[PDB]
Amino acid sequence: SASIWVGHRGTVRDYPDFSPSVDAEAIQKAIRGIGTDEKMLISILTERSNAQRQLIVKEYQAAYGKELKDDLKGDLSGHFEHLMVALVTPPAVFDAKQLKKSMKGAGTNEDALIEILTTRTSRQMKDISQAYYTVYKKSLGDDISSETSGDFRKALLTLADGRRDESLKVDEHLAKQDAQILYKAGENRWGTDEDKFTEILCLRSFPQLKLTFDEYRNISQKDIVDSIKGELSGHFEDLLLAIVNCVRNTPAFLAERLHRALKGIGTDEFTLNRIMVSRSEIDLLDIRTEFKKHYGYSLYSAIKSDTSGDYEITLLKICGGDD
Ligand SMILES: [Ca+2]
Ligand SMILES: [Ca+2]
Ligand SMILES: [Ca+2]
Ligand SMILES: [Ca+2]
Ligand SMILES: [Ca+2]
Repeated sequence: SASIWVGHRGTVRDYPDFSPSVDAEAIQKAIRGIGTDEKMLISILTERSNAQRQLIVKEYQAAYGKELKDDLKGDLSGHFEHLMVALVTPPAVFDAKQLKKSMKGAGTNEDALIEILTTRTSRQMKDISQAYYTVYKKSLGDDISSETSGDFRKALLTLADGRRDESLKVDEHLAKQDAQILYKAGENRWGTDEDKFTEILCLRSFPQLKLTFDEYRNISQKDIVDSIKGELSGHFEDLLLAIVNCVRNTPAFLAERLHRALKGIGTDEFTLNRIMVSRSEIDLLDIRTEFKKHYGYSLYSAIKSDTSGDYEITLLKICGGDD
């Protein structure tokens, strides 16, 4: 058992000298009474992996009959609070909540839905579905079904099932047939067979899709991206382009979401928090590399320019270093 939630390029790793008891006691002393030692909280939680944080949570419950997340919510405020609670939340539960949050109210955050459902693996998606049910007592699919529609809805429902092929094997025969199908379902006909785009881009493994995009280019003499932009529109178009970019370079896709979250008028702290926390033990190092390659400046400096206080320090600790 390797964590489906832990990858090879994260910025946060297991603290080797970890002691749950010592950490829980330190956290308790830090929030206990008037004031809060935010510095102590930062020092500990950003320097422990999520798995260790879960052990601290368990220990804190045992020793104080208190839920660590509730004490954090009672003492902390703002972005710093949200970030800190995010850090102590199990990964599948964090994603499930982010998903609920993106569908909550009169509006839907299509970009957040796209981001999460396209970057999570089938295994993580199965975990997220289970967590969603546990926390909401409703399936993710039911919620998606009700807050979206059209082709966008159908593609999100296919991804939420976590049925994408996980095999390591590829089928050149299959890649050619699929590339022919995509060609025939789009460019080669008036209108588009949207369902066929959804089926192939959502159920074939990433490796398989990379072959299919090569064959497609051969058949059509155009990139799959060109076809998608010409045949589709709206959120559906955005979702399929997201799938293509993730197949080719997931860290660059996420580097781009971070970039938009930090630029313009007003930082999108929720996108920032989500990406920083959820990819910290997976590929934040690669996201850093891509961000710098694409924008010319490191993620570390982007954080430093648009954020401040304890919130900034925590993000910088998660970030891990400059590039
Ligand atoms: Ca306090
Ligand atoms: Ca809504
Ligand atoms: Ca067409
Ligand atoms: Ca159609
Ligand atoms: Ca278009």
